[PDB]
Amino acid sequence: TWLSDFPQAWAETGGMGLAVRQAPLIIPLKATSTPVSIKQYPMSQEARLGIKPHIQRLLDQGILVPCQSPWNTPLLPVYRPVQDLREVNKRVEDIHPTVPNPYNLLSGLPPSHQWYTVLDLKDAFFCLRLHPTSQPLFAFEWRSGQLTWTRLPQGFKNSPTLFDEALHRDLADFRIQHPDLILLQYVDDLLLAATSELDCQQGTRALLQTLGNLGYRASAKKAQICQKQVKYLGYLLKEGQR
Amino acid sequence: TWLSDFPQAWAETGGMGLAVRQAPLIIPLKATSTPVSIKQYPMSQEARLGIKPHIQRLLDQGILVPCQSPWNTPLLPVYRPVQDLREVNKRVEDIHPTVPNPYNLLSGLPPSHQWYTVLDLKDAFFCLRLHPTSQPLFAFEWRSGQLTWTRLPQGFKNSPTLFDEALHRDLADFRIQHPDLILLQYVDDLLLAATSELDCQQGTRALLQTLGNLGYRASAKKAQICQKQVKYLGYLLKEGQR
DNA sequence: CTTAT
DNA sequence: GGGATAAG
DNA sequence: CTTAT
DNA sequence: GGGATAAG
Repeated sequence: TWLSDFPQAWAETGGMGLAVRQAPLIIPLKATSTPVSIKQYPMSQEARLGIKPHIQRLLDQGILVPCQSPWNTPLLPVYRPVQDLREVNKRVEDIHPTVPNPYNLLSGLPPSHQWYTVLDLKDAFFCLRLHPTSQPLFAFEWRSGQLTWTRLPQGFKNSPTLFDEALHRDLADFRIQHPDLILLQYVDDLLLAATSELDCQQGTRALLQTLGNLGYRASAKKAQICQKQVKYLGYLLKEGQR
Repeated sequence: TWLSDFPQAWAETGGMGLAVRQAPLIIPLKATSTPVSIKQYPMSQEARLGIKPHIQRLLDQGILVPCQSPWNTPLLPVYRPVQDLREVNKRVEDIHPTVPNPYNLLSGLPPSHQWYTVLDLKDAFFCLRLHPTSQPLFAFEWRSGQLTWTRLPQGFKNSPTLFDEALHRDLADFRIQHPDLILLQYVDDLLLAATSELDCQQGTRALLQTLGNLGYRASAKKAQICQKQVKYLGYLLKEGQR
């Protein structure tokens, strides 16, 4: 099956990802920024007990580490943690947004290619390491002491663009080696298109092999493999329509 | 004095005006209009007693007359009567607004003419008769029976423009007979300008003579006669400035 | 008094 | 959207 | 919890 | 202008 033949490529079997070819990211601050330290508003026991097993799993995975930082932003009770990074985002230098909008992205899908595979990458931002100099930016309090992220965090304003650019670099060779395949990238949402079912099969095997090798992980549960009709970015792609 | 020499021209001495050269005005309705009859909301005794001597004076002057009309609009308690003519105005055909705005009107005052007389005409709209066919438009209730206006009423949307146009017709000959005078008309607010005090004096006498003869009446109390500096349309005209 | 802004 | 406001 | 719309 | 709302 597709699962057993690519155990490294699937999140279900290959473990948490880590983009091994990507240098740990340095996050430049705006020219005038200084650290901001916001007090953690006290969390109810109910919310703390809800968040706790997630924090422990992230610590075990090395995605969170203890630290002491002049930066601090609060965790919200939503349970699983959401960080209010708005004051950090204001202090980080802006980058040009290079993620295309889905409508324009789908224009690059010609009617000759009608065999589709759709993959979504699991915990995509966590696959990108943060440089130790930038890790303290994202610190928060956990009860006492601070923790921070060693990977690109949720809620950081530049994570979608940085991830899209990183995966484009890592898949550039795949594109060159398979010039007859169409590969659309929308951050962690991927579409591969081919002319024949065989070509889609061969291309999907190469893409999964490459993704796992690079340290990314796709969701086996949600994968749509070598279908004539798939759901991608909120569209139903059928008959070459939409 | 200016008062004693022109007893017909001043409202204080000449009685209520009546523009004897102007045909009674016919007020055209919009193509689809039918009469509207709005119930008089009951008025307090205090407001009725306040309004009463004004109604009696207007009846004595012939400016109000009894009538029966399919039109009716309410009187408001403000005492002296104000009519809510909004539903009548909506049903009357629009006319082009030809009254100039004061800023543009004052542009026509050259620096050569710096001797000024300012007159304001008293009860100006009441000087214009309404044709009997149009009188029922403006009916209201007075306690029981209806009254209506035999002269152009306050609150009617076209009264300023119709009055301005009427007085322009009545003063056209005055302008031709005094080509060296500047005469600005803003509805009932008049400015006469001349080069010398004598010319202003002579021109003011001719203008008052003509106004009284035509049936208009100026306020002696407010008249500014042959001054180098006057208040007109909210401006202070001094040094040829403003 | 109701009604446009 | 509504109540404070100005105006007929 | 705070805060932009 | 403020309270209901969505989002970090």
